Amino acid sequence: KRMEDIGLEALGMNDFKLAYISDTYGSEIVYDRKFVRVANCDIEVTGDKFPDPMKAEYEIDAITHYDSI
Amino acid sequence: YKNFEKEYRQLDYKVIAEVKTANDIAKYDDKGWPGFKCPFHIRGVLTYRRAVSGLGVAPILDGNKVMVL
Amino acid sequence: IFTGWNIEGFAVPYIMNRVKMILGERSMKRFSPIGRVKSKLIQNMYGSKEIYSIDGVSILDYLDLYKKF
Amino acid sequence: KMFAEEMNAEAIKKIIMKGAGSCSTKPEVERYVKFSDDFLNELSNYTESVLNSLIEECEKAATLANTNQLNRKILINSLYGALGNIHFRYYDLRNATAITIFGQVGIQWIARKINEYLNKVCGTNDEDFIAAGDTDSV
Amino acid sequence: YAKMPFSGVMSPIKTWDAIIFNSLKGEHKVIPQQGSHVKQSFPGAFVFEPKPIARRYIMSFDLTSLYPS
DNA sequence: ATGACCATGATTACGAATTGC
DNA sequence: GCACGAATTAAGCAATTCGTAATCATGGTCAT
Repeated sequence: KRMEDIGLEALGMNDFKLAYISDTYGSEIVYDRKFVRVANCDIEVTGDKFPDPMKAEYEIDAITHYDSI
Repeated sequence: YKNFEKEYRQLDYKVIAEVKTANDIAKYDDKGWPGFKCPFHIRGVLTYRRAVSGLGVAPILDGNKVMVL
Repeated sequence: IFTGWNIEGFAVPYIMNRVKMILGERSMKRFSPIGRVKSKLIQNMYGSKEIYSIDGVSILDYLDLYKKF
Repeated sequence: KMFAEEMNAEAIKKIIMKGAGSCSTKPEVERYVKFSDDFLNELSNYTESVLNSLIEECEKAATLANTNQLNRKILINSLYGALGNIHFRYYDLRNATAITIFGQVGIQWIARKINEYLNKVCGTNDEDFIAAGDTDSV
Repeated sequence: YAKMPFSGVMSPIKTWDAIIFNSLKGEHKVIPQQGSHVKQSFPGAFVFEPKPIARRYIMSFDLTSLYPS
């Protein structure tokens, strides 16, 4: 903010997440698909009125959640 | 063209009528009859409502897909 | 105070876009005494053109002054 | 690499459908490359289960190579859409206008040359041979 | 391959920013700060005009990744 | 007698307003 | 219009459809 008020370009990666990844890994990343925990969810709620995503009025009767590992 | 013109007619009315998702029926819902610049599917939905009037069956509402003939 | 007839519509933008496209932003920002030339984009009436603001000099389009006063 | 892995898949399938032998040894097998001819000859006698182990390794290698291929393709195809968004970091209107106008001019120029050459070969005159073209295909 | 957070993969703009920064930092160079420009419409895809007639014998061609080329 | 004219339905154009990639 | 933030691009015809007009095809009863 201070340098933008002056008006000079502030070079470098503004988002620091990419800076973290670039700095602390550097070399080509090797990974395995058996360690990533990817989940698949599906819902089923019994209710007379059409389901309203924001109201969250009824209870939940059927939940399914699939895990990869 | 000739033989399919023949076959289509004897086909079931529940496999040949145009499939259209019906929405915003209310603004054209004038006395249960089609409104000004009423789409084909809204007009059909209102015709259904007048036809099922007095039958006590499930009506149609905004956002319900319908099959129009 | 830096004026002219229809200035923010044809003069200010053209001069600043040309100095940016020829000399670079580091010289385009030299207009203001404080080195801050921020471009506002909207002109929401039809969303057609873009206005400019040189922090330090008060742009005052004479066309608008006549149109209003 | 994916061409390589598919040709090894075909070779191992051939090995499994002709020739077999009892080999309880499971030596390490080179990855991301093609196996040597002498090696696949000495592992030709892998009955089916040992060959199946090789088949699964080859299949997973081919799958990873294919996914890398689609990765590269999506990146290349999305580059242009990236270079035209005002919130991109290297946005420059002259660049996008240059590439788009060059695409238009190039496709129309190729159409013109095609018309000229086809008229020359067929011996006819001013017949628009081009049927329909997009920005790239014609 | 681009060294970013996962969700960014649903955003091409970030996908390239990250890869360009990685490649550029790979030889100790510096990335310019993100500036500001106008949301502007320019010429786009161009499509020929076909005469609606019948084509009997016809060939076809295409350009391998025209824009990157 | 015999159309002839006024009155009564199709037919197509245009205008105005609404989505779709 | 009031800083601060996701950047999938709005708009062109595509295609629809209803109101109304212009116009046309034809009948009802009439001057004969």
